[PDB]
Amino acid sequence: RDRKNMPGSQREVAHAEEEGVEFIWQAAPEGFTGDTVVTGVRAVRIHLGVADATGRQTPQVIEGSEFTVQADLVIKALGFEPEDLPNAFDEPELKVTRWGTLLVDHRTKMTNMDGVFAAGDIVRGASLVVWAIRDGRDAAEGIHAYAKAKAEA
Amino acid sequence: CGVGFIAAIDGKPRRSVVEKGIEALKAVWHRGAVDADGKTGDGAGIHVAVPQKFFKDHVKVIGHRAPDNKLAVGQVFLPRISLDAQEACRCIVETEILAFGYYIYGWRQVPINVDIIGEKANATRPEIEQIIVGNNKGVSDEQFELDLYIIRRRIEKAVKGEQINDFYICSLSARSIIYKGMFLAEQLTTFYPDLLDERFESDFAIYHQRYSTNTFPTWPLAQPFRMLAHNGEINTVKGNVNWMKAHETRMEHPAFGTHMQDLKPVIGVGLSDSGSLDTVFEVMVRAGRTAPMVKMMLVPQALTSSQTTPDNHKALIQYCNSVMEPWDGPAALAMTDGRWVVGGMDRNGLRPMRYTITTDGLIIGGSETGMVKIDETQVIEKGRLGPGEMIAVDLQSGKLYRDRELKDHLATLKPWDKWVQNTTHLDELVKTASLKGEPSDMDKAELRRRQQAFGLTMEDMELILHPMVEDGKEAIGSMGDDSPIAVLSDKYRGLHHFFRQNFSQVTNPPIDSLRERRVMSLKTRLGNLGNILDEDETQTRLLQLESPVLTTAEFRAMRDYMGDTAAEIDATFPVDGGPEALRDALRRIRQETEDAVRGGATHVILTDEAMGPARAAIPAILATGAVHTHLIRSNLRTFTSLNVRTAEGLDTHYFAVLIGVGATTVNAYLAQEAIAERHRRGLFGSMPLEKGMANYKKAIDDGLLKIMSKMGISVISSYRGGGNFEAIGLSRALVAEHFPAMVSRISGIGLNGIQKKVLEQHATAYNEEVVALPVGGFYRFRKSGDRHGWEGGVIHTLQQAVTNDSYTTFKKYSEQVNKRPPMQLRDLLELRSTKAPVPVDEVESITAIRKRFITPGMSMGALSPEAHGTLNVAMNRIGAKSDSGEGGEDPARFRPDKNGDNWNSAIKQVASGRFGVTAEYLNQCRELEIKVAQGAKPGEGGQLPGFKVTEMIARLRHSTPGVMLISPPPHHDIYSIEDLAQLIYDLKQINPDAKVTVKLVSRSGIGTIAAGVAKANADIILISGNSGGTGASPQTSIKFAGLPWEMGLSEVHQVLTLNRLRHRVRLRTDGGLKTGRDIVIAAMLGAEEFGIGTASLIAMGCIMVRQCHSNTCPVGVCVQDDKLRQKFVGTPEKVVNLFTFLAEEVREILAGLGFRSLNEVIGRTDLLHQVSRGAEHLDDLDLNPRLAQVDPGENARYCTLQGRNEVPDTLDARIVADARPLFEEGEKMQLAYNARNTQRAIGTRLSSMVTRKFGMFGLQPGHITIRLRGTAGQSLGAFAVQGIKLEVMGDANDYVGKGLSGGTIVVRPTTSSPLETNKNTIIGNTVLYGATAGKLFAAGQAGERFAVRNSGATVVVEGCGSNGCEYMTGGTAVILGRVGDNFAAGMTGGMAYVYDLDDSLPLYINDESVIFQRIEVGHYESQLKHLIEEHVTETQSRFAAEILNDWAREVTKFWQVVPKEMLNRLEVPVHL
Amino acid sequence: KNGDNWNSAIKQVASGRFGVTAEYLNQCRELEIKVAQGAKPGEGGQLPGFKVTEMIARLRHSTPGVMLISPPPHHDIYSIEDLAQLIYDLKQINPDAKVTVKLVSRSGIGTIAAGV
Ligand SMILES: Cc1cc2nc3c(=O)[nH]c(=O)nc-3n(C[C@H](O)[C@H](O)[C@H](O)COP(=O)(O)O)c2cc1C
Ligand code: F3S
Repeated sequence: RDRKNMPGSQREVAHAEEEGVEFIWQAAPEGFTGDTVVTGVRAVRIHLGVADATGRQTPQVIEGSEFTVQADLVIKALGFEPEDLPNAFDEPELKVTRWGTLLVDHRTKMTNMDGVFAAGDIVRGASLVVWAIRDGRDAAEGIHAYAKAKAEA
Repeated sequence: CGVGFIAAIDGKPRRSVVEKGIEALKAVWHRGAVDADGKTGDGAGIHVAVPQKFFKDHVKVIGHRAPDNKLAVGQVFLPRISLDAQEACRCIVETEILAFGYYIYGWRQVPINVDIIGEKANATRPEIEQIIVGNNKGVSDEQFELDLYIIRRRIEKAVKGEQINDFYICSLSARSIIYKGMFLAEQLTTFYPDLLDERFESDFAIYHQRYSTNTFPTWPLAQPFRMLAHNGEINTVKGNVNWMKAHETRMEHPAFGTHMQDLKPVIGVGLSDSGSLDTVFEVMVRAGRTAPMVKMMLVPQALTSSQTTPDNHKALIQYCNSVMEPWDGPAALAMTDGRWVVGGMDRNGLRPMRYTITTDGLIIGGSETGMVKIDETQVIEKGRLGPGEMIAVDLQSGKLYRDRELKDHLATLKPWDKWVQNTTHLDELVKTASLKGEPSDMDKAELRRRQQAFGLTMEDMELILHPMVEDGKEAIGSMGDDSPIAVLSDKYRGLHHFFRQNFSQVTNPPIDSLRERRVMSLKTRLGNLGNILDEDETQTRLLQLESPVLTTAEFRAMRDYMGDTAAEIDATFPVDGGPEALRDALRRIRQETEDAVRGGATHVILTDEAMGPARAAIPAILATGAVHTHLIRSNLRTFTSLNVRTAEGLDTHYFAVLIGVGATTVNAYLAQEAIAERHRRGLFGSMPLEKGMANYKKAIDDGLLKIMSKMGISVISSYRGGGNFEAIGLSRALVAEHFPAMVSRISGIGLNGIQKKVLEQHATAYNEEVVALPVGGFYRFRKSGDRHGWEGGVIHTLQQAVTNDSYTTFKKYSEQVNKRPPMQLRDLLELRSTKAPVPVDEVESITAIRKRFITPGMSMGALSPEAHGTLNVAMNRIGAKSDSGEGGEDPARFRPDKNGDNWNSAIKQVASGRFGVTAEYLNQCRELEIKVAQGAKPGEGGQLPGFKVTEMIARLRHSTPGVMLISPPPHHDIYSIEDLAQLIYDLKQINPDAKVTVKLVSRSGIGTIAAGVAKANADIILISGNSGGTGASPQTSIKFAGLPWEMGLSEVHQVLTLNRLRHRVRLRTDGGLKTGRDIVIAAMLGAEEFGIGTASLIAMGCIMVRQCHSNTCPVGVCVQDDKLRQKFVGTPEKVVNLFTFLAEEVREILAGLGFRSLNEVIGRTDLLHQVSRGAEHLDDLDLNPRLAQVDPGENARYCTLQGRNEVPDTLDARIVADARPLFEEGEKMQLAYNARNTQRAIGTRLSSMVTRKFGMFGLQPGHITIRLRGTAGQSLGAFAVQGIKLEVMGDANDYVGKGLSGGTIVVRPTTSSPLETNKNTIIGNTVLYGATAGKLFAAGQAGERFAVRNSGATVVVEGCGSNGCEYMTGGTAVILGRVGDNFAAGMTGGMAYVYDLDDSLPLYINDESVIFQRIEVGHYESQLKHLIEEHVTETQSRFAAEILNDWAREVTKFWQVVPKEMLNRLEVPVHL
Repeated sequence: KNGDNWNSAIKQVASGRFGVTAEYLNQCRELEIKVAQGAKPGEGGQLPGFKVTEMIARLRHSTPGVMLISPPPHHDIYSIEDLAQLIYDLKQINPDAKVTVKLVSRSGIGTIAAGV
C-alpha cells in the first residue's frame, strides 16, 4: 500500500527512518531465490487505481516490472489469525465466525455457552491495547452481574 | 409525434406494462400539434396483447360456455351514416368467416365517449365494432394465424368488390389488439375506457402518435398499422410499388396454396407509404421468416467497404441486397410479431431512438429518455441505436439480443458465405476481354452529320464536356439561367429538356455525397429478379456490375458474355412514313418486344444503329418508357432485363433521366468516339486516352451520385424505374400512357409536334452539307442561338434610364421588355376588368406601395463589402426591408454613422451552414429566415470557391484562410416537421420581438408541405423561383431543376385557403420581377411582398459577364482582390430612383385597371385570361389548373392578424421573474429546479436578456448558475452567452448546446446511480451543432453526428458515434472512448484527441484532409493535462481521475488528429 | 467587482442604537426591533472589554478598551402607545420597507401579540 495509509502510526515510520531503515513502498514479494540460505528476493511492483465508491483502492500488477533484492535473512510479518478453538478445548459447540474469531453478545459480553464469557482482543482481531482494556472492564462488569444473578438464581 | 415500445424480458403478463405505456403516451403533447382550437387531434394509437380472461368473462356473461383454446378478437370500422351498409358489412364478414366452420361467439360494441374529440374530427367518425370468434377444430397456432390472415384478405377484397367506402379492419388475430383513433394522445384513456379494467394485462405494448401535415383527418391513417409502427417518411415509395407489381407475378409458396391467387394485389390504393411497407412486411413474414430476417431484408445495413466487420456479416449483407430492393429514408421502426419484438433504424440513422433497461427485466424504448418516470437507481443500461443497428426481445425464450449478438445469431441460420461465390462478376471478364475486333471510327464528316442530327452544338465540346474529361468533375455556372422553357422555344432542343428533377423539402432531408461515400453504392444486378419467398442458392447466381454506364469494349464483352440470348429492336422510323409514323413505330416495337420475350429471350438490347438518310432516330427516352411500362403491365419485366444503347448522351442529366424510366445500362458510343477524335487532334496535352476516359467515367458517376443524393435516396437499386421526375408542357394522355406516373400540371404538345420537330432536324442535318458546327446560344448570350433574359439593349437601356434619372426612358424600357416574344408563362396572361379608370392621384401614395418591396439575400463571400453596404443602405433609406444574406455580418455595421445612415440589415439568414450566427448576431434584426433550399440550386449546399475567402471572410465565418467552404446539403436540424417546429420555437424564444420566415422552392407537391409549415407557428412563406441567380452552382442544377414561381404560388394559395389557414400567414414571391406588369400579376396571384434581386445588381453597374465564379467581375461587384475593387461605380440614389419608378408604374397600372388599392385585387384571380401565342405553333397549353381558386368566405384573402403568433413559454419565464437583481444591480445568482422532458429550449430567454443588457462578453464566467435535477428537455441551453452555467443531474435528450456562444454546460449522472460513467449514453445526437465558443463537459457517451459544424467550442466527452466531428472548422474535442465510423468527415479546422484502447482508430478514420499521429511536443501534453484536469474537477468523474492517476505511461495510448491545411500555419508546428 | 453584495437586507434597532444613523436605515428592505433576545430575555447585549478594537469603536462611535452593555429596557417603549409611536417613526423614515417585532415565548404572550 502507500505510506499515507500504513496501518500503524506515523511516529514509528519517522523514527525508523531516522534510525536508518530503507523503505520501499507499493511492492509484493513472490519468490526467494536460493539453495539453502536465501540469496535474493524476486518481487514485483504494484499499482493502485483511484478509490471506489466505498473507500478501498484496488491493486493491480505491472506486466513489465520485475526486480530482485539482495537477501540474507528474510523475516515475514504478514499478520496474525486466531486459532481453531472448538477442537482445541474439546468443545465443538463454540460458535465461531468464519474469520476464526469467536462470537459474543453486545450487551453482556457473554458467548453462546453460559458461565463462560469472552472479551479482549480475540473477539475483535488485531486491535489495540486500549480496546483490550475497554473490553476487559466491560467483561468484568458482565461477570459481576451474571455471578450475582446466578448465586441468587 | 413520436413512437415507443415497452417490453418485458421474462415473457409474462402484468398490468404494470400497460400502466407505464399509458403514462409514457401521456407525455408527448410538447412535440405534438399545438393549435388554437384546444380539442382537435392528429392520430394516436396503442397496440397490446389480447386479455383472454377479459373476453372469456364477457362470453361467460353472454350465456355460452368458457372455451379452452384462445379466443380471437377483430376490430372493425363500419359505416355509420347509412345503416343500409351495416347489414351488408355484417353479411360479408359473417359469410367469409363461416366459410371454414369457425364458431362465431358474438358481436360487441366498445364503450366510447364522443364528448372529448373536436368537431372536424367528429364529422368523419366511423362506427367501431368487435367480433369474438373461437376455434373448434383444435388447430395449431401458426395455422390459426395463417387462416386468419387469409380470411382478412378475402374480406377486404370482397368489400372492395361492392364499392362500399368507409370500411376498415384494424387488426384481426388472437395475439394482438389495436386501439387507435383520431383523438388527442392524452385523452386516450377517456375515449376508450376499456383500458381502465383490472384485467387488461400484457407482456408488450407499442404506442404511437403521428403529426398531421394536413388538417383533414382520416381514421384508418393512424399508426400503429397491422403489426408495425413507424416514424418519419420514406424517400422512395413511388418507386417501390412498381417493383412490387413486378414481383407480384413470381410469388407462391405451399404455406398458402390455392388461396395464393387471392393475394395478388399485395398493395392497395390510398394507403400511406408506411401502410404499404406494413402490408408487404406482413406478407413476407406470414410465410415462415422471423421478424429480424424480414427486417434485414427490407431495410438493409449500409455496406461498409472495410474489413472491420465479420465476413459472414458481409455475406449476409450481399445476400440481403441481392434479394430485394431497399427502402431508405427516415425511419425508426418498431416491429413485433406474436413472438419477437424488434426495434431498428435505417441505413443512415436519421431519426433518434433511445432505450433503457430496468432491474425488473423491463426494456423501455422511444424517442426521449424521460417519457417514463422510473427510479434513477433501478436501471442497468441506458443504450442508444446507431445506423442499421437493431435490438430484439425474444419472448418465446425470454432473452435480450443486442446488436452484435443478434447479427451473429442471425448469421448462424444458413451458410451465407457459400452462396455469395455462386455469382459471376465483371472484372474478370474485362481483364481477359478479347483485345480483337476493335472498331474503326467513322470519318469526321459522318460524325459531324450525326452530331448535328441531335442539335448538338460545339460549345458543349469545350464548356460542359472538356472540363469533365480534363480533370474529372462537372462544370459550374455562376448565374441563374433565364432562357425560355422547352415547350416555348422554336429551335429544336433535346427531349430531356422537358423533364425536371425532383427533390425533397423539409419533409425528408437531403444527404451529402462529398462526405458520405461509404453509404452510397451503384451496383447493378443482371439476372436478379426471382421468387421473393424461396430460400435457396439459385437466387444468387447472377451478374454484378459496378456502374450502369459502360464503355464500348465493356459492352462488347458483356454482349459476348450473354451468348445467344440477346435481342435487338429497331430504334429508327421511316422519314416518309407519314403524319402518324411515330405511333406505328411505337406499336411495332411494343408488339415486337412482347413477341420476343415469350419466345425464350431474356435480355432486350435496344440500339439505334439503324439510323440513315431514310430512317430517323426515335427518341430513346420514349422507347424506353413504352417498353418498360408495357413489360410492367404485361407481367414480364421480371423475366427479362433492359439494356439501352443511346446516341446523344453527353451530360450527367440524360443518363439519370434514362435510368429513372426503367433502363438498366447505358452505353453512349458517340460520346466516346467524340472524346477519342478530340484527343487525337491534340488539345488536352500529353495525357493518355484511357486515363482521360477513366476520369470521364468517374465524373459521370459522381454527377449521378449527386443527382441521386439531391432527392434523399441512397441506393441506385431503388431508383431504377421510379418515375421520380416532373413533366412540364406535355399532354396528359402521352405522359400517362408512356411514362409510369409523373405529375403534369399543364398539358402540352402530343406526338405530331415531336414528329415534326424530329423530322425537321433530321432533314436540316442529313439532306444537306454542313461543314462547321454552329456555336449555338444555350449558356451565354450569342446572336446565333435563341433568346435570352438579359440582352445588351435591355441592360444598357436600364442603366441609362437609372443614370439620367428620367421616367420616360424607363417607360421605353418597360415597353421593350413587354413587346418581346413569349418567353415565360406569366407573359401569356392578360388583365381584364369591367371598370373605368380613375385619376392617377386616387390610388394609394407612393410610400404606401414602396412599403411592400424587399431584396433577397446575397452572400458576403460572392459579393463585395462596398456593394453589400450600398444595397443595405439603399433599402434602409427608402423605408423598405433590406437583407443580410448567408455569411453573417460585420458587427461594426450595427449602429448608424455620423452621416445618418444605418449600415445594418433587416433580415438575417440562418442557413445550412450557420457560419456567423452568434449571441449578438441574432439580436440585430427584425426578421428571421430559414434558408432551406436556394433558388438556383435546390437541395444543394452553399458553394464558395477556395481562393475567394480572404482573411476577412475567414475570420468572419470562424474558418481557415483560403479553402473551399461548402455548406452541408442537409440542414442537420430539420429532419421532420416536429424538428422544424422545435427550431422555430427556439428562434422565437431567443428573440421575443422579431418573426421567423421560411423560404421554399416551387415544385409539385408543395401544397402538403405548405399546409404543414403553416401549422408550425410560421407566418411568412417566401416562395422562390427557378429563374433566380446564385454565386456558384453546377450548370446541370440551374438548367434542370425547379419550376417557375407561378405554379408554386398558385398552388400554395389554394391549399392554404382550402384548409382555412390562409388568414394566418403571408405569401411573398420573387424571381424575374422586372416591370410593373409582373408585379401586379404576382399581386393578383396571391402574393403580398416582392423581391427583386439580380435586377438591382443591374442598377448598380453589373454588365452581365456571368463570370462571377472567377473573382474578376469587371464592374467590381463579385471581386475579392485589391486592384479590382476600385472599379465600383454604383450609388444608392440609383436604387432609390429604380424603386420609385417601379412604384409609379404599378400605381398607374392599377389606376388604369380601375380599382383603388392593392388589398382588393389580391386573390381576385378571375381578372386574368389566357390568350394564344399565334396561328403557327398549334399547341394546347392550358393554364386553367391554376386559374381556379377556393372561395374563402368570412376570413379575408390576406394577413388580417397583425403581430406574430406567440408560443407557449417554458419555466425560463418564471426564471426571469426570480433573477431581478441580476438585471438591476449585477450580482451572482445560484438557482435550482426540477425539469422534465417537456421543457423545450430552457435558459434561452435568460441568454437573450443577458445579451441585451451587457453584451457577448460583458460578464465573468460562472456569473449565474442553474442546477436542474432529472431529465432535461430538448435543445438545452440554446445560444447561451458567457457567464450562464447550466448544470444537470441526469441526462439531456438532443440538440444540447446548439448554437453555443459562450455558455458552460456540464452534464453528469446522479450521485446515487451505480453506472459506469463511460458506457452509458447521457446526451443525444447532433451535440454542439454550429457552436461558436464555450466549454462543454459531458460525463457519458454521445449520440451520432456529434460536434458537427463546430467552430470555437471546447468539448470533453467519453464517447462518440457515427460521423463524429463532421466538418469541424475550429475548437477542441477531447474524446475518451471508441468512436463510430467515418470520423472527422472533411474536417479543416481544430484538433481532436482520441483515446483508443485496442489500437484500431486507423480503421475508422476517414483520412481525407486530416492526419493522425502520436502526441509528440510537450506543449500538447500540457494542454491535454489542463483540459482533463478541468473536466475531472468540474464533473468529479471516475474514469477521468483514473486516467489522470495512471498518467505516467497512459499518454502513449492517445491519438491526435489534425487537419492537413494547418500543418504549416500554426505557431508551434506538429512535428519536430 | 465579483458581484458580491456584502450589504445586508434586514437592519436591526436594538436598545442601544450603536450605529443607527439616517442612511443606515435607508439601505434595507426590512427593519427590526429587538425587544427581548431569546436566551437572555429582559437584558441588554454585552460586549467584553478586550474585544472592542479600533474598527468597532469607529463603527459605534465609542471608546476602545471598555465593556459595552446596553440598558435592559428600550428607553423608547414604556407602553404600547410608545411602541405604536416608534413604529410610526420607523415606517415614516423608510417609506419602502416593512417593520417587525421580535419577542420570546412565554405564558400570556397572546395578549401582547394582539397588541402589537
Ligand atoms: C450573386 C448571388 C448571390 C446569392 N447569394 C445567396 C445567398 O447567399 N443565400 C440565399 O439564400 N440566396 C442567395 N441568392 C439568391 C437570392 O436570394 C434570390 O433567391 C435570387 O437572387 C432571386 O433571383 P432574381 O434576382 O432573378 O429574382 C443569391 C443570388 C445571386 C444572384
Ligand atoms: S453581373 Fe456578375 S459576373 Fe461580374 S460583371 Fe457583374 S458581378
